[PDB]
Amino acid sequence: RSQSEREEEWLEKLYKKHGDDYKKMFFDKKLNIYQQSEGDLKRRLLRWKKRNG
Amino acid sequence: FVRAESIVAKTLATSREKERIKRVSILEDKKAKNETQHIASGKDFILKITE
Amino acid sequence: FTLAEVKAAGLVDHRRQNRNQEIFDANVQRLK
Amino acid sequence: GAYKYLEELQRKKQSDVLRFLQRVRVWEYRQKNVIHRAARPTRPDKARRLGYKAKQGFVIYRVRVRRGNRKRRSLRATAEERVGRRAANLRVLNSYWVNQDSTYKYFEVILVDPQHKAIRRDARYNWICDP
Amino acid sequence: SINPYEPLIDWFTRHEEVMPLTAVPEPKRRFVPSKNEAKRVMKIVRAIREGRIIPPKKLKEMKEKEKI
Amino acid sequence: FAQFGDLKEVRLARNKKTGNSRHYGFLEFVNKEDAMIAQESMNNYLLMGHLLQVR
Amino acid sequence: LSRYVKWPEYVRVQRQKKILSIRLKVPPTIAQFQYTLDRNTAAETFKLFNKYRPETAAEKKERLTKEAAAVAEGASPKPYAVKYGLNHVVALIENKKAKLVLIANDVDPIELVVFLPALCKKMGVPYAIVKGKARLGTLVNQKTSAVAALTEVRAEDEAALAKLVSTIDANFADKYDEVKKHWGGGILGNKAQAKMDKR
Amino acid sequence: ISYKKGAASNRTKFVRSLVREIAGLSPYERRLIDLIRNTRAKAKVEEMNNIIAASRRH
Amino acid sequence: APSAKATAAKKAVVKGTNGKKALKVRTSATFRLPKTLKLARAPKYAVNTLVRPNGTKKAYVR
RNA sequence: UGAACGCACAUUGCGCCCCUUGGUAUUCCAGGGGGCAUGCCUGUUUGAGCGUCAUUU
RNA sequence: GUUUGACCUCAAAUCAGGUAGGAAAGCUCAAAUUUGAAAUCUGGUACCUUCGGUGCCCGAGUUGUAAUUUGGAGAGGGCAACUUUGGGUUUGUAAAGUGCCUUCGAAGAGUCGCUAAGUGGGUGGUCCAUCUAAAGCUAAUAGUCGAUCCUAAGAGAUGGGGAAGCUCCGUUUCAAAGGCCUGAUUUUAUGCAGGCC
Repeated sequence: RSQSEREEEWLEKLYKKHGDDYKKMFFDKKLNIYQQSEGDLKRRLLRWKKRNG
Repeated sequence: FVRAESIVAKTLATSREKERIKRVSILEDKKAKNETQHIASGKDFILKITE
Repeated sequence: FTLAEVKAAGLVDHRRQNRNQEIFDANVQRLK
Repeated sequence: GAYKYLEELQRKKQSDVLRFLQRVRVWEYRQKNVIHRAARPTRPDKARRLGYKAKQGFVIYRVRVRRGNRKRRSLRATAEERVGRRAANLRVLNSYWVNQDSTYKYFEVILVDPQHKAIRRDARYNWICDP
Repeated sequence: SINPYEPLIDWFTRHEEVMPLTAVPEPKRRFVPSKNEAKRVMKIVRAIREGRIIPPKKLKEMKEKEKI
Repeated sequence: FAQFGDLKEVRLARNKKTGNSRHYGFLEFVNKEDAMIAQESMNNYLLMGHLLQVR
Repeated sequence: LSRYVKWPEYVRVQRQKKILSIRLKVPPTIAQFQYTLDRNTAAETFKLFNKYRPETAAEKKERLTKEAAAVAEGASPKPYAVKYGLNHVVALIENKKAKLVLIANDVDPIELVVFLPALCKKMGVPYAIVKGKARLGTLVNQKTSAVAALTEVRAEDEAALAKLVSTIDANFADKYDEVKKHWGGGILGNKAQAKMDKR
Repeated sequence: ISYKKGAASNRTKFVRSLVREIAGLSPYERRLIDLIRNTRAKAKVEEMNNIIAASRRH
Repeated sequence: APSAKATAAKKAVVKGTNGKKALKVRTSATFRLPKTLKLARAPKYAVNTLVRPNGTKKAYVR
């Protein structure tokens, strides 16, 4: 089960702006358009990192 | 019958237009007497609009 | 098997209830 | 939702509002044919409870039947059978009670059109298309 | 001795409710952008990429080239 | 208000230092029963974002 | 002779119902729907409500296709519109979210809206009975709409909505709240008032 | 036990009482109210008494 | 006697100067079904003779 | 022919609409082909009703 | 504005497409807002890989068509460094499942019994026991003589009404029951106006 292109770009932006700070990615109004909990962000970002490196 | 809103709107718009005309007339009077010291602009501009 | 019997077995009739311990244990063992 | 209020209101059939409305509506009904078509349900909440959907292929007929067991058998059954005979291309889904007199009882019958594609192509209602 | 047209008495609606009827929590879809529209937009994107839907710019281009 | 009957006096409150409406005034009708009609039809008139108060 | 043939049955019944509407002594809950907003208040209400008209199907489709075409090559505020639909508006009223509710006065199954003024007054929601269900549908893009509502308004029109609510409170609520609860429809005809009121 | 005998919801009682206040009174209930002012039956008379008490002050 | 123009002004404020009605005096004695457009169908898919006793016909052609 | 479908029928009687062909043929006559039942449903188009409304920048 | 236009109800067409006559296993709706977006559907038309699909268009529909839910509850959120994936090639920050925490949590009326209730109600047991009605699905020789034409007593469709029905009554009846005529082409610019019986 692989991610989509737009999701990968969104996670790209999140990682490049905040890194591993999930609390700031949770409270960001420009990148977290659909307000998503820290757990979901961490899980999706971990999948993205595992696929890329 | 004449509704109140028509009268109020006429008064307000005519008051605005009258002030516009007074300002234009004072500016032209100042330019005519070559008293262009405390005026906004002394140049006769023309704007050409074309599609 | 009642819902309690199926749940106790690690994973069917919704009308039946459990009120006897021996029958419940026998059904749980039967499921296992 | 608004259907709870309608259901609770229709449970008081001798109150001023419903008594007045029924008095006017029964006179209005008696001027039309015995079996006529309703433009829309008179009690949409009851139609929804009985399985009516506001989509193409759902029909409502109003029918009045004489009361009494004398002649000089259920009344609802006769009403539904007459309505179904009138519209032989549809199946009688349900029916409910709208009004009554000292002479007639008035019912509204919900029918479904099996040949319409809106009923054929949805799995929730294409059971009635089977013969 | 009984008036059949007595005025209505508002014995229940005269007392305002201070707070809503139910305590249902607010869904999360009322605070974030639409999801149904997101899916519909992505469906239109997929149709555009397959050539089934001509984009509006290309359509505007085609109506300025024939009608002469 | 001359369309509701003949008027006798119409005065408006203004600022003394600069002529500017104080947003209220008084006016008198020749017919007393004309004032009642003029009051019943404009007592809650929503005009230009204002609720006229005629009494 | 038989001159009745100058009217078809449907016209005759249609006018008989009109006569029965004003001759019968209607109960207060159905009588209250004859008291509607006046010309100025109704004209000012539809100027605010016409600025929040929902997008039509074509406009919404065009707006979504522009976004799709932008995405296919390579952060928005919440929308604002008038709320409609009977169940939706009723759910909004009992949650105390509607700022103003317009109720049509000509719903054919009148029992669909009889509880609405009472629910609006009990729940502390401003309401107004507006003449014309086909006019409420114009600002909804439907043929008819039984109700309409305003839940959220743009910050430019927040003052206008408050002023409209105050105007309706002064013109509609405080004016009719004593006669609203009286039986209506006791209008006497000339041939009847001449023989009863005079005698 | 089942939900069908749980309790009465706040919205449910609200709707029932609002419909009671709006619909009016059936003729025999008007007769009962007139009689009172001057298991099914017990419940109906208690409802009429509650209506009277609520109409008086609250 | 609240003048005469005060009543008209109140009616114009409240009603709005759209009262009068236009109707025809000479109505028809009997109402008939009006004529409407009746479209045409446009489908979507498609010598002296005598009879003889033996059940046949005989014709004399001169 | 028959549930039997243009109308009738104890007659093997009487019509209407569209296209096309042939005889002196724009008018007349004939031949050939295709249509015209009722109840109901969804939709299209054309309507009726002082039934309800709105209608001064 | 004596104008113009929205709806509502009722009509018509040899209108487009249809339909009737006769002979061993469990589940699904309604009832609580998608409101940050009627997300739903018939039909016409053009193509295609045609028991269907896609694009476009006219409509139905907010007096409610989709997704979600049916006490066996269920729903909105949060946490697992939890688990899973369709169609003849898949992908959308899409659709689900399990465990725990937290906030909530509707229920079928001329119906039960003249006409109701919601810790209600139905049925049983010598206070207790058991179910959840008034909604639904589910396998095992003639132009010329007659007929043909016309109406007579009468019979009998339509409109309407009765009857469980095979059918009966009623013959112009509270039926929108159909023909004809006139016009410079119809005064905010080429969308029929008036009249007769």
